[PDB]
Amino acid sequence: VTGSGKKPWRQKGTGRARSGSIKSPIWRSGGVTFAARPQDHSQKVNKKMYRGALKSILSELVRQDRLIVVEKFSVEAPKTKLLAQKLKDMALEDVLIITGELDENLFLAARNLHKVDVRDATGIDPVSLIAFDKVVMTADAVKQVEEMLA
Amino acid sequence: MYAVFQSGGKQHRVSEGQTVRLEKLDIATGETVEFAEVLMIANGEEVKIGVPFVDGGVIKAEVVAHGRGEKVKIVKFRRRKHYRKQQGHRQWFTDVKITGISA
Amino acid sequence: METIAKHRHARSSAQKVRLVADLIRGKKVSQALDILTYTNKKAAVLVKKVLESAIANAEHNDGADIDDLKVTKIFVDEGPSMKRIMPRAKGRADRILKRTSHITVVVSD
Amino acid sequence: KTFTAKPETVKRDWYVVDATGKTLGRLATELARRLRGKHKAEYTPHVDTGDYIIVLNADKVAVTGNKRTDKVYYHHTGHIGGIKQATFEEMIARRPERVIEIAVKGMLPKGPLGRAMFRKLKVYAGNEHNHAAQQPQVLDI
Amino acid sequence: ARVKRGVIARARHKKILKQAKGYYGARSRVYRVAFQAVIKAGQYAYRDRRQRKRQFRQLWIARINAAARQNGISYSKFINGLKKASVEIDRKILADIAVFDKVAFTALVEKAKAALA
Amino acid sequence: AVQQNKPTRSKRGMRRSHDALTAVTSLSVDKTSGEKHLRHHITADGYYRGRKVI
Amino acid sequence: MRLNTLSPAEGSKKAGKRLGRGIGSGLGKTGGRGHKGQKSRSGGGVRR
RNA sequence: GUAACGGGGCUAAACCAUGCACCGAAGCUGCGGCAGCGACGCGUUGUUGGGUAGGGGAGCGUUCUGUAAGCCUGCGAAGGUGUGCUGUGAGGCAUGCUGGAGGUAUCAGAAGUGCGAAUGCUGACAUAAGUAACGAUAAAGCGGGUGAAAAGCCC
RNA sequence: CCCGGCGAGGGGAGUGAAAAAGAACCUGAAACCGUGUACGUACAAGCAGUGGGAGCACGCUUAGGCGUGUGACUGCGUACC
Ligand SMILES: [K+]
Ligand SMILES: [K+]
Ligand SMILES: [K+]
Ligand SMILES: [K+]
Ligand SMILES: [K+]
Ligand SMILES: [K+]
Ligand SMILES: [K+]
Ligand SMILES: [K+]
Ligand SMILES: [Mg+2]
Ligand SMILES: [Mg+2]
Ligand SMILES: [Mg+2]
Ligand SMILES: [Mg+2]
Ligand SMILES: [Mg+2]
Ligand SMILES: [Mg+2]
Ligand SMILES: [Mg+2]
Ligand SMILES: [Mg+2]
Ligand SMILES: [Mg+2]
Ligand SMILES: [Mg+2]
Ligand SMILES: [Mg+2]
Ligand SMILES: [Mg+2]
Ligand SMILES: [Mg+2]
Ligand SMILES: [Mg+2]
Ligand SMILES: [Mg+2]
Ligand SMILES: [Mg+2]
Ligand SMILES: [Mg+2]
Ligand SMILES: [Mg+2]
Ligand SMILES: [Mg+2]
Ligand SMILES: [Mg+2]
Ligand SMILES: [Mg+2]
Ligand SMILES: [Mg+2]
Ligand SMILES: [Mg+2]
Ligand SMILES: [Mg+2]
Ligand SMILES: [Mg+2]
Ligand SMILES: [Mg+2]
Ligand SMILES: [Mg+2]
Ligand SMILES: [Mg+2]
Ligand SMILES: [Mg+2]
Ligand SMILES: [Mg+2]
Ligand SMILES: [Mg+2]
Ligand SMILES: [Mg+2]
Ligand SMILES: [Mg+2]
Ligand SMILES: [Mg+2]
Ligand SMILES: [Mg+2]
Ligand SMILES: [Mg+2]
Ligand SMILES: [Mg+2]
Ligand SMILES: [Mg+2]
Ligand SMILES: [Mg+2]
Ligand SMILES: [Mg+2]
Ligand SMILES: [Mg+2]
Repeated sequence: VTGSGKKPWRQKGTGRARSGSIKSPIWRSGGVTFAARPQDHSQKVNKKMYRGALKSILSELVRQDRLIVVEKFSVEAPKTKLLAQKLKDMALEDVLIITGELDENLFLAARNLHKVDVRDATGIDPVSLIAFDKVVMTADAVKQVEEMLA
Repeated sequence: MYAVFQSGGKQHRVSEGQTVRLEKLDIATGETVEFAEVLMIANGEEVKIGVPFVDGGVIKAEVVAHGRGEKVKIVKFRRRKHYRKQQGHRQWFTDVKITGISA
Repeated sequence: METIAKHRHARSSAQKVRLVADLIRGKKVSQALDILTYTNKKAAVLVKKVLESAIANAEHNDGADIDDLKVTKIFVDEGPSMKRIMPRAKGRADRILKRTSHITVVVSD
Repeated sequence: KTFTAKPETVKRDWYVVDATGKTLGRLATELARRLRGKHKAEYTPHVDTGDYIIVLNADKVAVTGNKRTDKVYYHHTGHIGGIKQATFEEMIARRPERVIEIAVKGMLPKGPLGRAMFRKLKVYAGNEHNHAAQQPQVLDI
Repeated sequence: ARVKRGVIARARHKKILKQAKGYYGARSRVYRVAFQAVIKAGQYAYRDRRQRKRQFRQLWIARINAAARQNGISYSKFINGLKKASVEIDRKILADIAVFDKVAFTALVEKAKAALA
Repeated sequence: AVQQNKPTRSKRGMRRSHDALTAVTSLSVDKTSGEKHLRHHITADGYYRGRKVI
Repeated sequence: MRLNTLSPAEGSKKAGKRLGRGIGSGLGKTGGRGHKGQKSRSGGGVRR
């Protein structure tokens, strides 16, 4: 806190509580007793615990009929209207689409649909598999995920 | 006419028609209850005193309501000894209406 | 129909003004004006101007007649205090409060 | 709920007692009992349920032992050094009604209600009272 | 994650001040004083749930004594007599009968005297 | 010398039980002018007991 | 399986002690330090 | 200041002996309820539950992140102030009035997470009190003027 | 427009969804200070409550009582850290 180190008043004789610093945390405008500093909140996740969690999640998506496997998933042009119609045809709304290789047309078409997300198989994460209502995987994506987790 | 009977470890002086709050009975509302052990029946100058119970004395009553009484607060406090404790209490009761007194 | 007048931020403590207010509470306005005329207090001057304003309000705005009016309610509330410093001996400072009052008079028939 | 006497529906009767030859303190306990209403089934601690009692011949009340000469009544005037005393015999000569009144007052509850109870005691030095209109019943203590 | 205390602090103080309604002066107005008053009121109430049972029994006994002595027997002999007669009517009821049914009370005294004779 | 305990609003009020002002009992009326005045004082218009004194 | 239907294993998340937060906590006032002496003090205690 | 029975009073209402009654506690019993521990019928039985330092266990509520582009909300959010109901407690719920735009279930996650004290810190407001005092005891009086008003200004 | 000193301040009128949004301006807590009403209180002794409890007032209405406020009288009772 900005200010002098001068003792505000003498130790004895004034009839006031003893003071030492104008910056005392007891005082208005004083320091914070246990002032925060920038923190790293990241945790270690054991590799096997990470992989074990993904296998649990994927297995539960299958049991709940939230994993949908397709042969191919793509759009003709980078047009949001095309992807929106395709998902309407499939009865999909809130969907994570996992491809073996992420198409530029499908990327751009999905970007302005907040319910939709398009990933490569390498970019799966545990929260996203749980967060979206349905997960659409291409056949090629399933093999890469199989190979990744084993 | 009145009679005296025991229920819920306490005694009650009752007449026909009056509602009496007792300790909780395990008897559904609407059902009849009979208090078989009558300590006294006084019709007028006719006074039957049980020794301890009046022979053939029965009070019949209908269970009107079950409920919980007014909340009482328990406060415990030991000054200068850093000890305080609070607790609430509501006592269960059964209300019964006296339907018949028969000596 | 009740008619009000107020003097807000009047320069007097409420305690002093209330001494005068208590003289006229419930009186006919003609009697109240006479009482205030012969009360030798600064607050009598302040209260009399508020009462006269309330009467004028009642006649002009509400179509009353002075003959029927009584002082139905009167009260003095504490206004903001002005804080001032008074030097005392040995370099010590005291706070002076210059107290103010809000005077309300209600007249009605 | 247990019965409580009500001040405005209490039945208070009038009695007359002759103090002649009665032992002071044994008379006083019976007066105190009846002024409080401890003799009634409607007795209620916070209510004066007691009776009005006339005491005649207060100057002829008896005491045992050497108390007539040796029993001392002390009081202080509130002025420093103002401790005063009178023997029983001096009290009987000067102010005989005070002997019974003092004895009874000390046996009544302390506080407003006890003072109210004491107002029902009417003590006389001699054999006559002015309360024929109240029709007091004779009471043998 | 800074937490301001005002809303919760106000609710706690108001809860205490509500329980101090009717108390004199600072005891119904000032939190510090009201809090002490409310704790003490709780301490007394706990104590007096026990004292109430003592005070009522004391009252019933005094009234039974008066009613018994009007019928020519002391409380202590009366209770002994009822116990020897196997009468189990408690003091709350005896005191109630003493006030409200004088004739029934006399019958109880006669039962007690007969058991003693 | 100073208080050991803060006096109450009750005690403040009790002390002030003698502070109330007394209104003038009644005004007198000049015989001539009809003006109300304080008894034994001249009127606002300078009358006293009927005579234009000032 | 949603982000608002996941729970930790029973026993896996014990709440930390919070000293000096009133009588009911059991760690109010002195905060488990007892009364006075070097060990009660901030920074207090002897070396290994 | 009685002042060496707690008092009144007492010749027993004292003392000794014997006896039977009664009063008397949060003790014991009765009735209703809650919880801990010991065996398991996941039945009910035995028993326990005063506590400072202190150890152990289990919770309430607050702000913030996700769940939430969800849900509630101008047909009235938060906050304020009443009232009723409710739980063993921290508390919770409902609703009148005020308010006039926000709030946020659930399950998780993180803490600037709970104040009556520290001659604590800041602000506000009391008390004493309409009390002390109005600052040299060189001193004022009156007439006229002006003014809403003049002991104090002007003449 | 009106009272007032061609004041301060206020009452109307008007604006506005709202003016107890009027510039001493969102909300508007608490201490503290008032006005009004109900009840208590001038023979009474102390941590000011608590247990008991009459009376009065005002609501409800099986018309039995109940609710709310007050609290005469009385047992017990020396704040907190
Ligand atoms: K600074
Ligand atoms: K998207
Ligand atoms: K420790
Ligand atoms: K609201
Ligand atoms: K949430
Ligand atoms: K402080
Ligand atoms: K003052
Ligand atoms: K009391
Ligand atoms: Mg700072
Ligand atoms: Mg790695
Ligand atoms: Mg200087
Ligand atoms: Mg006593
Ligand atoms: Mg914040
Ligand atoms: Mg208040
Ligand atoms: Mg004065
Ligand atoms: Mg401990
Ligand atoms: Mg310490
Ligand atoms: Mg030590
Ligand atoms: Mg130590
Ligand atoms: Mg240090
Ligand atoms: Mg002496
Ligand atoms: Mg007992
Ligand atoms: Mg026990
Ligand atoms: Mg049991
Ligand atoms: Mg125990
Ligand atoms: Mg324990
Ligand atoms: Mg959130
Ligand atoms: Mg908020
Ligand atoms: Mg509310
Ligand atoms: Mg904190
Ligand atoms: Mg504070
Ligand atoms: Mg503390
Ligand atoms: Mg001050
Ligand atoms: Mg003084
Ligand atoms: Mg003086
Ligand atoms: Mg002076
Ligand atoms: Mg000067
Ligand atoms: Mg002049
Ligand atoms: Mg001068
Ligand atoms: Mg001059
Ligand atoms: Mg103006
Ligand atoms: Mg706004
Ligand atoms: Mg505002
Ligand atoms: Mg009176
Ligand atoms: Mg007297
Ligand atoms: Mg009186
Ligand atoms: Mg006194
Ligand atoms: Mg009570
Ligand atoms: Mg006492």
